Amino acid sequence: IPDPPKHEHYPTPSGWQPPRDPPPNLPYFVRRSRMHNIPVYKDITHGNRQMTVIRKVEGDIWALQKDVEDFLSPLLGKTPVTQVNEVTGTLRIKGYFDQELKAWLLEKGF
Amino acid sequence: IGIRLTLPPPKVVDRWNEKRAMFGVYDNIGILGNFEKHPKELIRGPIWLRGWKGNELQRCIRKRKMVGSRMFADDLHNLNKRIRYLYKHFNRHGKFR
Amino acid sequence: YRARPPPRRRPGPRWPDPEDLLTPRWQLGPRYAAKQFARYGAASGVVPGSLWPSPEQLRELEAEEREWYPSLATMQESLRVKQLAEEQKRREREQHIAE
Amino acid sequence: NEGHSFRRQYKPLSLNRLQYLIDLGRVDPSQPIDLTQLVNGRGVTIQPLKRDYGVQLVEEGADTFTAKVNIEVQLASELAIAAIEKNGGVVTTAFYDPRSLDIVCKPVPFFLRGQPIPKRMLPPEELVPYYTDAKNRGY
Amino acid sequence: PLHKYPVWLWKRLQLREGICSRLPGHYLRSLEEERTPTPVHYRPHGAKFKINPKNGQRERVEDVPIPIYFPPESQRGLWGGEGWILGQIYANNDKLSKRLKKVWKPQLFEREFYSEILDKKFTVTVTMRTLDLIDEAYGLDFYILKTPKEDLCSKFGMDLKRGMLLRLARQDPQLHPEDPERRAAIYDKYKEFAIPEEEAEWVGLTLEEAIEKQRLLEEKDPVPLFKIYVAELIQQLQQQALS
RNA sequence: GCUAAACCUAGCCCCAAACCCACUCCACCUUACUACCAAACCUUAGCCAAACCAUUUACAUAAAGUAUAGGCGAUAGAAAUUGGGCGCAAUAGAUAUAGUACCGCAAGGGAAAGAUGAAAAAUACCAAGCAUAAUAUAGCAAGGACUAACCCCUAUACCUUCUGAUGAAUUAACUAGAAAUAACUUUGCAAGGAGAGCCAAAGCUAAGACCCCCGAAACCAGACGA
RNA sequence: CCGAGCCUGGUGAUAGCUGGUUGUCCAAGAUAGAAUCUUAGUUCAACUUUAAAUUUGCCCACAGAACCAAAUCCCCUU
RNA sequence: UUAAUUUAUUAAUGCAAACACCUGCAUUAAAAAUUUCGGU
Ligand SMILES: [Mg+2]
Ligand SMILES: [Mg+2]
Ligand SMILES: [Mg+2]
Ligand SMILES: [Mg+2]
Ligand SMILES: [Mg+2]
Ligand SMILES: [Mg+2]
Ligand SMILES: [Mg+2]
Ligand SMILES: [Mg+2]
Ligand SMILES: [Mg+2]
Ligand SMILES: [Mg+2]
Ligand SMILES: [Mg+2]
Ligand SMILES: [Mg+2]
Ligand SMILES: [Mg+2]
Ligand SMILES: [Mg+2]
Ligand SMILES: [Mg+2]
Ligand SMILES: [Mg+2]
Repeated sequence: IPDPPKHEHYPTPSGWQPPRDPPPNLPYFVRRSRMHNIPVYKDITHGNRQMTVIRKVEGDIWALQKDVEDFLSPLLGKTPVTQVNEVTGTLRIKGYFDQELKAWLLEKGF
Repeated sequence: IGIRLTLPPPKVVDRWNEKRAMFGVYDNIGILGNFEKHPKELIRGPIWLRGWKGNELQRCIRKRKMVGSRMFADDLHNLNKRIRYLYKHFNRHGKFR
Repeated sequence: YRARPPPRRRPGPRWPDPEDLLTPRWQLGPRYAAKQFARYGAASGVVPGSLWPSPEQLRELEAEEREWYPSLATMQESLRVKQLAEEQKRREREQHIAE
Repeated sequence: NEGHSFRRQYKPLSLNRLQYLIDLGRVDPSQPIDLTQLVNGRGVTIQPLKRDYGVQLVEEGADTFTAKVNIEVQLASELAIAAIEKNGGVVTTAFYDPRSLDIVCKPVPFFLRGQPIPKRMLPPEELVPYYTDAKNRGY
Repeated sequence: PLHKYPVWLWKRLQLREGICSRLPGHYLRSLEEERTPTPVHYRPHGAKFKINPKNGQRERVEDVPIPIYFPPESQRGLWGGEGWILGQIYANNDKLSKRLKKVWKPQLFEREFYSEILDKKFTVTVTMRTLDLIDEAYGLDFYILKTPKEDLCSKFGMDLKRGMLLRLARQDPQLHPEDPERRAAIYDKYKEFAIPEEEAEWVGLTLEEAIEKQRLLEEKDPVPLFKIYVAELIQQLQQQALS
């Protein structure tokens, strides 16, 4: 599968996006998908257990955790129940804050 | 009694000999070789059970349906015997019901 | 030292010995050498006469179509007959309910 | 379940995801949009088994969709027909018979199957009136 | 451990093994093919694919070949392709009852025929169905000429067919002595099932009888090595004559 | 100290491949191991599971454990089409030392064990019981103690149905939890997942974890016994 | 060993019946009903215990709880 | 066993089929075969 052909306006007709160039100078670093999207996913378990995670985190991930708590701070008030996967290089937040999290990563641009 | 009497035979074993040297060499055969042949053929072992690893009852079932017409009569009666045994064994008496 | 080189493919498609009593019937029949042709082209294969179906098989396929495929006009006529019968049944039921 | 096994199953193709593949470049619009195109880039997959029907368009939300295409699905909404035609699409609906659709959908293997090319049979009588009417923008 | 070739062809394995493997290739073909006959009770279904009755689904269906329970005595005559059936049945033909094992035996009749090809009368048991088969063939000689031996499904009729074939491929005057005109008329009439003279060798015999024909054929008094060495010395003398 | 122990290695284990066995002379279907006169095929049955009992029931990958059938009560069951060692080491593993002794009128059932060293033309201590040494008032044999072994004081033999009585002389060796569907947890990928199928409205693949041992009398086939 | 010979296979037959089922260390954890050719067993039933998600419970004080004794229940505060 | 039910099997009939023999279908028996002889 190759990289997408250029749709002239951003976001796309269905709203897809290219990652912005050059990447930002934030120590939190996000890679995209093999099929090229922003790497955010839900998580369903244990009947009522809804959570979410960003998968391919890299760098000093604790900064991304603090940022996610800060964005989440106005979102629900409670402190973020989050855990990184340092060997796996991931971050996960308890609860599904999914589309807004994708928006936060998109506004980060990188 | 139940122990040895002397120190047993000295375990001369070279851990770095040739017949173990390549142990798994050229055995990432599939994706590292442009998909010509899977590892699912690289195993040198019996054709009764070369890579469909079910239960014990499944193991015998595969042994029958693969090679039953190639056995001496003792093996055929034996495989039939244990196959009947296992078919009774799966769904009759256990811990979870 | 250095092991023997890893497994390669087979040397093209190989026909089997028809004299061999061990061969399963799945790879020595009519469509099997067809599969061999589909593997190694005509480059290793045989004359392409196996590709076209047999004339007896052609008549069999024609029979299969005649017992397995109608014409659109026949289906349309059946649909028209069914619709006319349904309308007549509906009119008769309405007349019986009205009376 | 009496006729669950005789029930037809048709893969619903999300046309918003068709717009995605248009944007993501899985299926380019420079050539016809066929089931060959619908499968070839892995945007939405078909299952020949389970006594299935085939590919049919979906019905939600054609806002912000700017492309030209020629869709050939088994079934679609009248809203989907108008969705295609709004930018000026092409909509056609033939059948795809079971062995025929199975040969069609994964064209890689039957291209190396060795038998000669089969031809698609006409739809059955129940499916016949569906294709017989142009109100479905069919074939 | 395991035996290499499969026992499902073990008997067939011996068919290619030794002295019996020196049997005629025509005998190999006649013992090799397995064409099936028309049944005695398994009425044939219509075609390959048909609509399901309770499902309305086009499904391909075949027919079961019911095994012919052949008693030994029926081989001693020319019976039909019919016989008995050793099976079971329900009391009211109802599967919700206790069924019992059952039998369906034939009703034979001792009749007689007078074959011109045999030019003799043979009286044996036959079936009224076999009578109808001969009548549809219009003559016992034509029936012997007509059906396959595998279609015959009887030893005595197979032997009669073997004799008829030997007589036809022999064309000896002893078939119709002092009447060669009738012999020629019958030979023209029986020109249909003409076979080679070699084909009369293993004609219809048992596989054991095939081994018998082999031992009667492959055996001979061994050549004398006095005679063999004499011939070798004669060859040496002929060669040294050129020396 | 004796009995004893211990020791490797006989050969068995499964697979890979491969088609094998049958004539020193002789004799050998009568009372088999003695040189000699007038006849074959005929449907396996049955329990079990229905918590009793009866119809029913087994003796490559993929569709698919779906279509067929069920005292519609238990389950059983497709075609189309597609393509050398993570084995042992004399109680273990072939019982194997041999289908022998013995047992039984026969068919049959079917055991046991040895250990040297390069050389046999080289002839170091321990399971239990005992003596080496027998005993000292009293009591589940022990504990706290002690000048001091015991006498001093406390002290209802163990494992288990029980609600509070059966087994075990004593050693030494054998001997008894393996079915992953669901869910979870941990990994890889992500609107796709996975080396044809299956599934997906956050899922899909890999692994992990649940399933004993002993013990009836029964019954049917096939023999063998007056 | 004749109350239906013996033996081999089928046969790891079968009964819900007894008994026995192997080393350690932390956290929690004991008695209510109803069916059942059933009380020697099993199934609806409750308790738990754990995993996740969602903020008040136990002890009570006023009022109140029926016509043909102890009391008990709902029940602010502590 | 006159509990129940058949009737695989015979033996009779009768009816079919063939021109005394064989096969099929009903009924009847003899003999069998399948299943029942509850609790406090
Ligand atoms: Mg999840
Ligand atoms: Mg039962
Ligand atoms: Mg098949
Ligand atoms: Mg041993
Ligand atoms: Mg042993
Ligand atoms: Mg001692
Ligand atoms: Mg005392
Ligand atoms: Mg214990
Ligand atoms: Mg005792
Ligand atoms: Mg017993
Ligand atoms: Mg046994
Ligand atoms: Mg048991
Ligand atoms: Mg019990
Ligand atoms: Mg009841
Ligand atoms: Mg009752
Ligand atoms: Mg009970």
